[PDB]
Amino acid sequence: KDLNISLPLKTKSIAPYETDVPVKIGAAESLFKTNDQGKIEKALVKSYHQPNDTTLDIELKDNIKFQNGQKLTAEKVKSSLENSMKKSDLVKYSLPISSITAKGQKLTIKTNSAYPELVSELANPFMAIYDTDAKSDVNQTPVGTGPYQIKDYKQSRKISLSNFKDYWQGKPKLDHITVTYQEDGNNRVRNLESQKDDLITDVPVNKVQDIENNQNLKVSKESGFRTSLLMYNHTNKKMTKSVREALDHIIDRQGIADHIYQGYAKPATSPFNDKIPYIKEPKLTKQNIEQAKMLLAKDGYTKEHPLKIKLITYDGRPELSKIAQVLQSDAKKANIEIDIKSVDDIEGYLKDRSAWDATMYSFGTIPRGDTGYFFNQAYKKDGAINKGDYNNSNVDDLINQLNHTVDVKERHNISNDIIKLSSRDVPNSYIAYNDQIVAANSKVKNYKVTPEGIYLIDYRTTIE
Ligand SMILES: C[C@@]1(C(=O)O)N[C@H](C(=O)O)CS1
Ligand SMILES: N[C@@H](Cc1c[nH]c[nH+]1)C(=O)O
Ligand code: NA
Ligand code: NI
Repeated sequence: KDLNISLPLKTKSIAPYETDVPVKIGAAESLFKTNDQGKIEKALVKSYHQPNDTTLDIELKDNIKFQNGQKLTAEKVKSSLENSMKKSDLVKYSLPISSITAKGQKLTIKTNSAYPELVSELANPFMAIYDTDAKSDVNQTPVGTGPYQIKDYKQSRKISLSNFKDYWQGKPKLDHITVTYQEDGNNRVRNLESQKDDLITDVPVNKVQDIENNQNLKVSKESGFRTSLLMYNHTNKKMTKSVREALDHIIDRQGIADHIYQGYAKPATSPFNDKIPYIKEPKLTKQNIEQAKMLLAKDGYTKEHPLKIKLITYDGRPELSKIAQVLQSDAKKANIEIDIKSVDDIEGYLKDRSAWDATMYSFGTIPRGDTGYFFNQAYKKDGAINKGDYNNSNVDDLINQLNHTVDVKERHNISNDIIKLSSRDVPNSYIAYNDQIVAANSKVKNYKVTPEGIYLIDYRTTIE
């Protein structure tokens, strides 16, 4: 039983602290997880307690081994977390840990002050546990506790995994897994249709009908918590508030949702899906080309002297470049000349902030039930996913207050305050809350398509 998977968004390093792919493909696990309904659960943890607000006491399960046969102990968890914190800003900024002590299966994690979201962020896949004493490169073949061990990695191309027979939860159902990267969603579907691959993610919405028609294949949709957007580069002085507001008004969100996503998305306002009951969304921006033209006039742009925008896009999320095309067309009516640059390695490209004005983008904005992760990583300076370097001290203050706020209703309140204040800045233009669409050979069973948009393979995934 060999499973062939095709994924977009090629990786360089596949250290767990560099990408969620090891968790996705069943190689690694974090201390906590979210379940099918998106709620935080103990995973590797047998018990935990929080005797005060600066102390987290954890007891690990006693029956868990890494794929090399080494026991999962508190010392191994300590060294893993500490290495990940040292090696990744994302991890570091999500885990304000002041000290860790360990003995046997118990560890104690301390902070300097109350950080209510610490436990939640220990379910983050970037915090997955690996063996720091493994005598192999963690960037190529990390050793985890998951059901499938990474055996070979051809960088940016292909990952080969094998059944870890002593996997703690159950004997995994597949013999091998082969993961190959393919950025073009139409190619991913062709690969599925030709049986080159068995399981693919991020199915282009215009191929959904074809896959539904095909009795050899099946489609799963899940509304979840991913948001597409137009992301602005705030380090470029020409990307003023008026320019951001103008572009916000050239977007037709209802049209994009109806016709580009073909109803597999809802028009977006804030970063966060409006399905979440406590979120107070800002008002929906409706396309207004005349308004955009007026906003650009404030900056001196005219038909004779238009604004020039370099807009980056990428194929991985198939609808993004379709949005870019209609943005380009409509923007011309508002005296903006957009040049679209499609790139193969989007994060590699955006690292050079001299090379772009704006980019199509996609965020997992609330993977573990709380808005804090997104605010800290996306809206704070040097936040790990803040590719356009948005920062506003007034927003910072509220985020900082949020981070120490224990009462949940008060967190919801401050969060809505952050949404309201930041929305005035147009940090990004959030376009759609769009479904994750996964497709597979009908023989492939028990993979995950759940709202957090991270998990896929577990020990029950199989071929029948
Ligand atoms: C910015 C981020 C995202 O899509 O939310 N990119 C990576 C991902 O898609 O997993 C890590 S988090
Ligand atoms: N954050 C973007 C780009 C990316 C590349 N790899 C992971 N993410 C997305 O999820 O589409
Ligand atoms: Na990224
Ligand atoms: Ni991403």
